[PDB]
Amino acid sequence: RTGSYGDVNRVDTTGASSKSAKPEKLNYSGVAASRKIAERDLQSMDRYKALIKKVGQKLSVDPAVIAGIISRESHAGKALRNGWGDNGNGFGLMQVDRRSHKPVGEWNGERHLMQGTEILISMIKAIQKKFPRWTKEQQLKGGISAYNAGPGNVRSYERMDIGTTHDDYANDVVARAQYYKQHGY
Repeated sequence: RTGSYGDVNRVDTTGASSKSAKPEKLNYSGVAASRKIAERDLQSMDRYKALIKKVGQKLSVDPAVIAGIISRESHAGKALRNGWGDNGNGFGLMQVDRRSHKPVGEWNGERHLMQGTEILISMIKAIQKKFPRWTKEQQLKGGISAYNAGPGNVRSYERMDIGTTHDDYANDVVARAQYYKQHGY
């Protein structure tokens, strides 16, 4: 499923920076690093695969992108403490910020995934409004970056991820997504 927000396969990526790769005990960075990390989360992700696809169907969002976010946010849950991460602010597989949203649902359930994905949509639409001369695919990458840092942070295409966690968030997520898209998402 491509979704209504652009084709993730058409988005360029430089993958995970050293800052993301090191914590995962990898001695290389880049797209292969993103792919490896995603692969490591594949079995756990696959626990949720039919829900992710329901959610992608309902919202016209690529389930691969949802997966890529989950991997990055929570390692498909493996990084959480009883549902929580981000210094106690983030909830669930997609790590919805409780400070600005009212988290709904079980940490690993459909309502949660719907919530996170609606929020993603809202970021993408923000970027579409902010940068109407970008392509849909450009806007998609920006949206994903904004999922981490807010649309305010996106002031460029090529350097959007400056100011995201590890200064690589959308690049990493896009690579993860492109991986999952090849693994049944």
